[PDB]
Amino acid sequence: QISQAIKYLQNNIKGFIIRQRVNDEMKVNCATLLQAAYRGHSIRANVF
Amino acid sequence: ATRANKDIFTLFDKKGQGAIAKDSLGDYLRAIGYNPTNQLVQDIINADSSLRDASSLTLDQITGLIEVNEKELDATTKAKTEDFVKAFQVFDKESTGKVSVGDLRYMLTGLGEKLTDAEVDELLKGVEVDSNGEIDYKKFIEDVLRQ
Amino acid sequence: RANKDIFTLFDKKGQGAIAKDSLGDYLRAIGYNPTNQLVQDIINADSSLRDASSLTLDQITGLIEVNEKELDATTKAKTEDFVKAFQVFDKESTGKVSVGDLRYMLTGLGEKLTDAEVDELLKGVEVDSNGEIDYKKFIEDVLRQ
Repeated sequence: QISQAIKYLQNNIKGFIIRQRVNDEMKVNCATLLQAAYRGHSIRANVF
Repeated sequence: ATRANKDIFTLFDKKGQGAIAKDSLGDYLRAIGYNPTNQLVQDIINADSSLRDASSLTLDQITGLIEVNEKELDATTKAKTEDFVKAFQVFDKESTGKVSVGDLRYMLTGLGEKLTDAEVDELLKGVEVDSNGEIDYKKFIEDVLRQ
Repeated sequence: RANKDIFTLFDKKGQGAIAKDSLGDYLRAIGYNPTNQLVQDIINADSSLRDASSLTLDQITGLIEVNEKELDATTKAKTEDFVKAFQVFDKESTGKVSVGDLRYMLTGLGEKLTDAEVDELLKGVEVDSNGEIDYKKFIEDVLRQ
């Protein structure tokens, strides 16, 4: 009598996991693009 | 809406080919906000000859599939905390409102549409587990449904 | 953007070649903003450099041509693009971010910066009572320089 609820929960958990995964990737990508810009800017400021 | 979903699509399109592997469809649907079963995703694919024969799908094709199956997909975003209270009751017969990580893993990986341990571990990264190794399942459900 | 004069500045020994490990900063010096990963892939995609200790202007120039497309992309993004992407760290769209979260994403995610580099970036940056910073102004003040 609990298999239905469990399956529904598992479906929602899969949605939760993917969204969390995507959010984390977006955070990593954001950090990465920002760090690259900083390094480029920083190197140039120091060379010239 | 589309801008955010377009960027999610771009994120999935690793090869920047304007199309993602058909096998990633369910995850893209999850990424944009739905909670379909793997079965619903297959039924959607198998019902459309173009989709069924495709190796990859463009954003246009996906936007089209969503339109067609919008009612069924929207239905996957209606779960309520109470819909799972009894499931946890099986592991909290004394109604403490808490369950151990062990029992959560058992329920998720040994019952229903069995999830893998890797899925549960990824899940646990976004779940609040106290120093006692126990979870308030009402809060847990809320976070899961939170969106 | 390959530039001989900049190469010369890097070649402090006039030996006609610069350390392979200095490839990333040279690419940055001439105007690109490659990630450290892209620099490694560029070097790794060329089997010939496998045991190369240094690179000449000719070799570097070839790598820039082969990877011109990706390198050019590292220059397209404007300030508004970073601000837009930064919203993932501010869902409430409050336009603010705790200095704690900012330090974390800069030193704990991606190609991590050192706490010292971050301390420097936060020098002069205004932090309110809630301990938050206006990330749009921060990003602007870091690039517009």
